[PDB]
Amino acid sequence: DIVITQDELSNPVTSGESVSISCRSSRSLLYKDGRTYLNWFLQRPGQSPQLLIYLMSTRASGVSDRFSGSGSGTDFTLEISRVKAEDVGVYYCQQFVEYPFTFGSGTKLEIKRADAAPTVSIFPPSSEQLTSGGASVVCFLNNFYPKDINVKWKIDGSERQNGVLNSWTDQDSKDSTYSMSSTLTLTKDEYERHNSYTCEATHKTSTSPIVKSFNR
Amino acid sequence: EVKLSESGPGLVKPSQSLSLTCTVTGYSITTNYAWTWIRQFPGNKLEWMGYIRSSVITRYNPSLKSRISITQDTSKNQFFLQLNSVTTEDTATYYCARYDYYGNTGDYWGQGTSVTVSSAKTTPPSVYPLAPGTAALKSSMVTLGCLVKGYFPEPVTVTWNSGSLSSGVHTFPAVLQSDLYTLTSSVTVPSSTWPSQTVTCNVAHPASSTKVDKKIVPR
Ligand SMILES: COC(=O)[C@H]1[C@@H](OP(=O)(O)c2ccccc2)C[C@@H]2CC[C@H]1N2C
Repeated sequence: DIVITQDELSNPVTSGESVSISCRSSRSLLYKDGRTYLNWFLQRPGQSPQLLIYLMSTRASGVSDRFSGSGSGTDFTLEISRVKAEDVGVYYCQQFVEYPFTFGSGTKLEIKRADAAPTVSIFPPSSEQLTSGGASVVCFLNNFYPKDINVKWKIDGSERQNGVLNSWTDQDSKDSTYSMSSTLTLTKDEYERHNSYTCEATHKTSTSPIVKSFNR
Repeated sequence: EVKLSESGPGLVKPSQSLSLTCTVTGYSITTNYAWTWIRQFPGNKLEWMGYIRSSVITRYNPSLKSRISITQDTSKNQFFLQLNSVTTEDTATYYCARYDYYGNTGDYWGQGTSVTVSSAKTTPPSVYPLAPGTAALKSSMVTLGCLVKGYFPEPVTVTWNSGSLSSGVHTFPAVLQSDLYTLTSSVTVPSSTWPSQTVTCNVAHPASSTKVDKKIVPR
């Protein structure tokens, strides 16, 4: 089957600038009718794929004129003029000349916005979970940039590394920021054996970690 | 206009058969369009599975061999996907879409439905409220949340105030552990509106037919 390869972007791009995304096919997509059957799709965070371009250079209905496509028979390029926060996600090209109609590996687009420190919030276990014998302490590190970040848990002033699970969101389509949740899970008895619970966020935006805590 | 919607079991045991339905509204499927099924594996790789067109024309991905079948019911304006002898390799999000001769699908894609191939049993989540411990600088913003713990399979649908509040919401990707998923969702609102204005997280788990509404109250 036809194999379509795509290379990753080397860095996040600046809003307003022009960006080019490439796609390469192992076989020509030029059909006997002189048309080249290559589609470009954008899959925004948490959404279904949306067609941007078809027939290599034809814009789909309602697609912004900031998107244009060019290329030869095996090398294609999607050009995005004046890139916007809403353009983040993964771009995929697809061929429509031979079964199966394969998709490329996809290219992620990130926006490099101004540095932003995270808004940190910590939450004690709920009375409901406690009656269940469990105790989860949750910490949210919201709306920061860049994406690199480190969270440290402390219990009664002592560092903790066991029972912690983190999750990161993709880049926000509206404000180009990132968010993370850190959850420390312990048995009820363990939780009842300490008083101070602290979440410590270290970001590039500052020398000192942002600290949030509570006393049981 | 045209709208497509997928539906079917989100959990299928290995070796058994997967079945999905795409209900089309606003356009007849007896038309000359490729009513197709596409799937996206964990990792985001996309794959064309095949299509049914003009009622009697079907085309399938050769790699699926003879285990895939695509059929339709004109009276209900629905087309179906049947994938036999599934393995964990078939775990993915399945989408239906309308493709025309020139490869154009417009915005005619369904929202997709997740199917997980596993021997594990369906387990409903327990939903816990996340309310601040003490008080902070008011007159600004306050963050609340909900912890959705111990469910299987994915996904869970989390909304705040019935979905009437969607701005400033962060629902994090679930983490898997011991065949169970756990996820959290945060919501940030003007401190002047909480706890005066109620804030509730709604958590639905389709696979287990459960739904929990948890109001966040001060502690
Ligand atoms: C392998 O065949 C192709 O690539 C064909 C076609 O696929 P199809 O005949 O299966 C079809 C799809 C959707 C709607 C009508 C017809 C798509 C375009 C047009 C001709 C040819 N391809 C370049």
